[PDB]
Amino acid sequence: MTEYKLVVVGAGGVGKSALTIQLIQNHFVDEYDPTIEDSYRKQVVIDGETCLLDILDTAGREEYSAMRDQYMRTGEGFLCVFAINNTKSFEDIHHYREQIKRVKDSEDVPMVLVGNKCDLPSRTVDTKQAQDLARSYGIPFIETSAKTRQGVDDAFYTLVREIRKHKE
Amino acid sequence: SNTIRVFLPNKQRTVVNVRNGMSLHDCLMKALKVRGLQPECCAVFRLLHEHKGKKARLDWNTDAASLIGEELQVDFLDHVPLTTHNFARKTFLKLAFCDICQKFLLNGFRCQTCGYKFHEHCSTKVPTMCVDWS
Ligand SMILES: Nc1nc2c(ncn2[C@@H]2O[C@H](COP(=O)(O)OP(=O)(O)NP(=O)(O)O)[C@@H](O)[C@H]2O)c(=O)[nH]1
Ligand SMILES: [Mg+2]
Ligand SMILES: [Zn+2]
Ligand SMILES: [Zn+2]
Ligand SMILES: [Zn+2]
Repeated sequence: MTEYKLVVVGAGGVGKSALTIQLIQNHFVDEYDPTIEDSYRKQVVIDGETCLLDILDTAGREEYSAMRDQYMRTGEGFLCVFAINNTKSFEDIHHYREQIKRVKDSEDVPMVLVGNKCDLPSRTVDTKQAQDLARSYGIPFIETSAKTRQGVDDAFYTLVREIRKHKE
Repeated sequence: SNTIRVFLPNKQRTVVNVRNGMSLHDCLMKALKVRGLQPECCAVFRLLHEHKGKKARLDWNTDAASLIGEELQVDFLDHVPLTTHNFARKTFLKLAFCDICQKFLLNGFRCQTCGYKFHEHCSTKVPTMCVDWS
């Protein structure tokens, strides 16, 4: 059974944990609980193959910018998350994307751009802007809501397919 | 800084902030439940980096601040009927229903231990831990 080491990165409060827990436990927490370090394992079927997802939820607080480099190295695929509500967190995806590429010494890095908090009505980031940023990186883009579970499966399923394709 | 790193069952881990007064149980209940682990099916250990033994058991209500800067491990109690699922391709000739979404299930997957039957697009909704009293 193939294991897949996934890492969820992004600004604090964009929904990395809400997304992951919606994946692992089918529940939705609407509370504030800034993460420091959280690792999850769960089995998932993808294109017929049962595989093992090992997900690391990272801290978006910049108070933890030092443990970042080490976990980015071991990780095989990355979910770069931003909230459609926060423009800063959208522009900061670049900061995270360059930080990952330094430790992986390549640009064929398995990555998926994720737009969370799609339920809310105050959408400051347009689909087209995000598709443009994804085409700019040559990676997929996927809109999600941890509240309603929209595209939560799709986001992780697509990261795994990126790993398999890059694995060749 | 006032944190504890806790290794968890099935090779998972967490770092928790220790608010003053909390027990290890109060610090760890969510991280265990959010992984589908019942805290009642678990013990918390202090890892001993200098011993014949790898770890010594602690009381769950032990005050957590008493262990800031140690490395803790949570393990399943002896022989608890929890395990990891064992999935298999299965095709259902007879009408079957998905245990997750109750729609018809034609071409899916089943655990070979507990029997959960599901659609691929429902697999993330299968509970993390396989329960077995067989
Ligand atoms: N309405 C709505 N709220 C969401 C959504 N996703 C996350 N939230 C809310 O956003 C807040 C923080 O989410 P959280 O998952 O903790 O984000 P994070 O990116 O893991 N934060 P941190 O980096 O500090 O650990 C919580 O109030 C949570 O309920 C979503 O899709 N919709
Ligand atoms: Mg978090
Ligand atoms: Zn910046
Ligand atoms: Zn099972
Ligand atoms: Zn189903």
